[PDB]
Amino acid sequence: ARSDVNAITVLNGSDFLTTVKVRGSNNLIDSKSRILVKQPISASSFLGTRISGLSQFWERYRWHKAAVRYVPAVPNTLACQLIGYIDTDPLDDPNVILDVDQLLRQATSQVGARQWNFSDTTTIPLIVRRDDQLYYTGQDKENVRFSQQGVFYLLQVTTLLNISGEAITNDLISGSLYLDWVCGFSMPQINPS
Amino acid sequence: ARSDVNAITVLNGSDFLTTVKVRGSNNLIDSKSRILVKQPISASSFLGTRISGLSQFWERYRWHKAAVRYVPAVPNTLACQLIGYIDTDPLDDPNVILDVDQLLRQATSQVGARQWNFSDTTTIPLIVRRDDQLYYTGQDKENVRFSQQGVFYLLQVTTLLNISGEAITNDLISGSLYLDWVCGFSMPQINPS
Amino acid sequence: ARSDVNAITVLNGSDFLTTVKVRGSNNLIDSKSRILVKQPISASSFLGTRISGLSQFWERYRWHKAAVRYVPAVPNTLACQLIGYIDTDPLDDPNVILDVDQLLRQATSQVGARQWNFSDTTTIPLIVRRDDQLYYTGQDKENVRFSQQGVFYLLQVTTLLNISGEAITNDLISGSLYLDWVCGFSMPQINPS
Amino acid sequence: RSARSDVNAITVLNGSDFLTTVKVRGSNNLIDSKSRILVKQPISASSFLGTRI
Amino acid sequence: RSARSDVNAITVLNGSDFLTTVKVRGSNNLIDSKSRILVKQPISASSFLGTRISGLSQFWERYRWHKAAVRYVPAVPNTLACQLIGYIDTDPLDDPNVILDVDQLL
Amino acid sequence: SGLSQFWERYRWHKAAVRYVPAVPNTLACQLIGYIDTDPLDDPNVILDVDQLL
Amino acid sequence: TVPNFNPIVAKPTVAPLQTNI
Amino acid sequence: TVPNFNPIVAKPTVAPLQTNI
Ligand SMILES: [Ca+2]
Ligand SMILES: [Ca+2]
Ligand SMILES: [Ca+2]
Ligand SMILES: [Ca+2]
Ligand SMILES: [Ca+2]
Ligand SMILES: [Ca+2]
Ligand SMILES: [Ca+2]
Ligand SMILES: [Ca+2]
Ligand SMILES: [Ca+2]
Repeated sequence: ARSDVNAITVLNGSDFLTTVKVRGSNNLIDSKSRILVKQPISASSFLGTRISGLSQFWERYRWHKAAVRYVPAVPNTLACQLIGYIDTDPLDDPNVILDVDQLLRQATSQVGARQWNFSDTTTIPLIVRRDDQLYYTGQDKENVRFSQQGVFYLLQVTTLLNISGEAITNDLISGSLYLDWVCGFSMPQINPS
Repeated sequence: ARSDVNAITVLNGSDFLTTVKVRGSNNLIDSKSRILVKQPISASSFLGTRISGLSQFWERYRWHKAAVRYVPAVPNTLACQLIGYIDTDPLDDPNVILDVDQLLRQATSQVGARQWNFSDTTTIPLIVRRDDQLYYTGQDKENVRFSQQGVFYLLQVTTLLNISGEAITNDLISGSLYLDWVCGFSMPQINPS
Repeated sequence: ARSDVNAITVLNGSDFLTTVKVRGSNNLIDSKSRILVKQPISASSFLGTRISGLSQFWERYRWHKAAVRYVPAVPNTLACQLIGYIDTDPLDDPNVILDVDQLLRQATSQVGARQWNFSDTTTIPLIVRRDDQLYYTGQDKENVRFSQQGVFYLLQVTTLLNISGEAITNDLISGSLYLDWVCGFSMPQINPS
Repeated sequence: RSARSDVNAITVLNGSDFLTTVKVRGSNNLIDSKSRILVKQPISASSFLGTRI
Repeated sequence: RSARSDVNAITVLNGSDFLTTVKVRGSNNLIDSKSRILVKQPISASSFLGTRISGLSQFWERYRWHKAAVRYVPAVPNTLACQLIGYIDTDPLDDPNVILDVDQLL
Repeated sequence: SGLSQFWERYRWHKAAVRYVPAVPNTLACQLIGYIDTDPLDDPNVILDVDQLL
Repeated sequence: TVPNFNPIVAKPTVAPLQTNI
Repeated sequence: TVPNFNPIVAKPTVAPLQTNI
């Protein structure tokens, strides 16, 4: 009962990230304001959830098969075209861009991207790398390419508009983001907090 | 014709639990008011139905394959994000929580949880334990972990809002909850009532 | 990735429980005083440990292979015997016993009992029942035979004395208790705190 | 070290015993549905005091 | 007729148990020949209350120790020193307490 | 370590720290030793001794 | 007959001074 | 490969009290 064997413990689960908020007309003024969510996809990034709580008790992790999921709290009568992709290089920051079209293009060109209207639901996958590298389960530190296996961005392509061909100026809440994940942790331990 | 053999009698069926009611704006004031349904999933908890009537004529039960189901009585134009999970430990009570986010997280982390807008339909499953334990078919008594195999909670994530980005203050009725179950009862008898 | 499957996650580890404190002369006047430790062996009983941090993220648990370990922090010149046993029925309270010899005898009668001087080290094995019954992970509730799979009682047989014959009276610490455990958790969830 | 064993072994043993006498209630003391319950004897092994099981 | 059997059969069973602790008397409380008697523990099966052998004893009428052996499990190092004598007297009525000459007792 | 400068990369295919005491069995103190594979994990930032242990 | 009723075992261990290396 | 680079050995010895004859 005192074994020192290190073995991957693949375990499934689900979680709840946060509620999103479309930016509307008045607040949509540039290219970076069209980014509704800039949320890492590291295990230990969602504290109150289960995945981060489990991560606290291992040292490394690797997304075996992860998938973000959008669930709206709005009717079909409203329309707004969103884009959601999981960039596997956390240092790649689109906020430095100003050309909206180039932002949407670098969002769409990613292999794990999906486009959808904010009244329906989708499932954004995380495409995993090839070299079998493992990531670290702790808070963000000197570098990020060690901890964060991905970064979730949520875009606003079209202006929010109502039943008619009229825009909206409220900056309302639309839905919520969920994570359907299966992850493999390597080394048992406890990380500070 | 006078056999005393005890044998499991697995039998399918469907039923009708009750109508749900989203809590709205004025009545949604804290974390526990966001709980629209706190309804056990014990056989003998729904009197007028068929499952409880049958339970009355056995001593024990075990959900072989159960699935709660939501059917709305509202249009797609309305939106409200709900969460529904079946906690297999009836003593686990979320009403003691105050942090809304933690409530939604402990609701989402359960393996048999689903998130959906109150204008569409879903099917909430009941994940059964492993140790093959049987439960009791009678009314609630000294303990609950003997009778109730699960407890159905129905949450309200986002505020109820109309066609536009405007909330509602009516606390209206949305749909109804059904149960598509197959259960195995062990010991023939009659329980008091 | 959104699997609704349940399965046992048998994972191993070790943990630090607390430092024992031999009762000495002053604090030792009666029998119940000779009970140094009354520590449930429920996964969620050791707060800061890894075992409990994990248990918080499941419903149930079952020690497949658990063993409490004693590591002394004293020389071999000091003298005191110790008896340790893990009662698989929590509600068996020996504190009510006045006769000290009756206490040590009902301890030794338990199968997994162990007797050792507090200058050496020994292991206290948990004996597992034969019905496969799983135990709930959360804090103790209305009944205890659901949560606690055992209770570790640590006893002071003799009096504590030093190189010379004078018996100590300062209630010093003798060692520490570690837990080399192997448990199987069933249902992913989050328990309230 | 004086380590008691760790073998949780099952000991099956059989034998007959004696619960109690049955007292029919007659017409006088039978005036209710409870009066028609003559024996309520739990079957827990520890319920039969005088016995040795 | 419901006739219980008539077979007076013997049931032999073995196992270890626990009598008590020994308390040496020291210089203060050792002022007599009686003070030097630390343990007076009858060996009747029904004398060991907390044990379960004694409990079983009530389920039969007669007994006989086909083999018994008391074992001393010390708790001290080799630094301390004191001689001890231990003898299972087969005649309970033989009371050493009535003796005064310590040497006679030993 | 000196040889280390003669190459670029390394990997401990096997390492094992060994404790060689210098005291008799008279003194007593518990010790815990663990090789953390994540250098950035600093225990110094902790205050709760029990959490550290 | 009921075997192994209350079997206890003993295994003595010495405790020398100055374990040397 | 260079074998036996820095090989160290350990052989524990006890140190009892009162070696008797
Ligand atoms: Ca990129
Ligand atoms: Ca770390
Ligand atoms: Ca729960
Ligand atoms: Ca019943
Ligand atoms: Ca017990
Ligand atoms: Ca069972
Ligand atoms: Ca629980
Ligand atoms: Ca004599
Ligand atoms: Ca670490």
